[PDB]
Amino acid sequence: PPIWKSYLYQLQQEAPRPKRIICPREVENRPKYYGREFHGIISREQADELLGGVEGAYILRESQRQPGCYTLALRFGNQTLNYRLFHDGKHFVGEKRFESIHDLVTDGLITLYIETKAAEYISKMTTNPIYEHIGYATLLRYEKTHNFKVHTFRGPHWCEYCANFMWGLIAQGVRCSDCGLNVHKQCSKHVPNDCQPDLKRIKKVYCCDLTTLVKAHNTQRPMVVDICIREIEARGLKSEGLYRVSGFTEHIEDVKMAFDRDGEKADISANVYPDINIITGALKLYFRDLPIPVITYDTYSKFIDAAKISNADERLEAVHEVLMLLPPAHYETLRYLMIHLKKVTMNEKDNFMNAENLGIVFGPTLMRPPEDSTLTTLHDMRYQKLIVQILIENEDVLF
Ligand SMILES: [Zn+2]
Ligand SMILES: [Zn+2]
Repeated sequence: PPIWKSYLYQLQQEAPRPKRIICPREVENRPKYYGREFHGIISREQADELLGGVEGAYILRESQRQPGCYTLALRFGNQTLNYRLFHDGKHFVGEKRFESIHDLVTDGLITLYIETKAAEYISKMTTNPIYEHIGYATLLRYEKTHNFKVHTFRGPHWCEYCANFMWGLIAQGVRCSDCGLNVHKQCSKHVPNDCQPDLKRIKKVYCCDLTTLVKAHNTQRPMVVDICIREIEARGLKSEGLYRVSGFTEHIEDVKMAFDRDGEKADISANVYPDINIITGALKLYFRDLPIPVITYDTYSKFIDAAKISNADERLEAVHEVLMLLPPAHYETLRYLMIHLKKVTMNEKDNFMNAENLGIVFGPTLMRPPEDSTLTTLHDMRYQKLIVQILIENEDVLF
């Protein structure tokens, strides 16, 4: 399993979206400022009709009794929910939310779908934590309080504590202002003081969503994946057992830790780290540390239902089909690491590594099962290695 659990993330994607601004016959009712989703004053019995079934549809209304009292009513399958609705210079239901409508319903619905399914899980996140050994709070080189602050993450982010997904559209969790940490609102309570405010000058590259890293650094492909390969190709392209042999684990850590600031885009060479299996390791590491797999989860399933054709003519075309359903960042990263990788195949006369060969060492890391249905999951691990091998083989045909 990966340090970064995917249950929540997995959920949010399943979560229902504001299935209806469900506007009125343009009645333009007078008492009302912001909205066209406002059906003025009406009865619960009449409102419900407007929504009806459509889990996710929402509407706004005023109290037939007490004036100036508006309330939001969105459907959540099981039934219909009325929430109230204020405006502190910006729309907002309960929670110290404060948004800009829809964002509300959206996030609200998310908070609903998740909390409903496995709220128990969301509670035990505190138990058996993981913050202890995650990074730089273990490596790198007394008491102090955390000046935590609510923060809206732009890009999937995970709690450096319960190492779980921070769901929500803008809710998110908190990011200490001094040490740069980022965790769940709750978890903030359970996270020990410690904190090293100069450990913020870091800016981790290893471990944040692929697409996000790329977009933020302006580069299509993770600058690590780039540099790494550069070297591996410069040096040991003909070293034996490339990517199969492991390097000093504790030396790979040193590399990663190097990409994370300390050099970031300006890391390091051939000497300093002579056993290239380190680098080959670090690179493997990088793919291992992604919160979302290069092959994604939403694709994992479909990528398997391809390595099952047996008729190599359709396999390839199948693979391509789904290879296309991949998010830009992922795709591009895969593409690249399926050359300055598959060029390794053009060398098994010196490194003993080939498609089928590498397809092993990578399958397991460039792919991951959604989980929570573990049974045939083991009867699939095979195909993973296949897929990879296949991609390395027919490299210049797919991209
Ligand atoms: Zn957490
Ligand atoms: Zn701090």
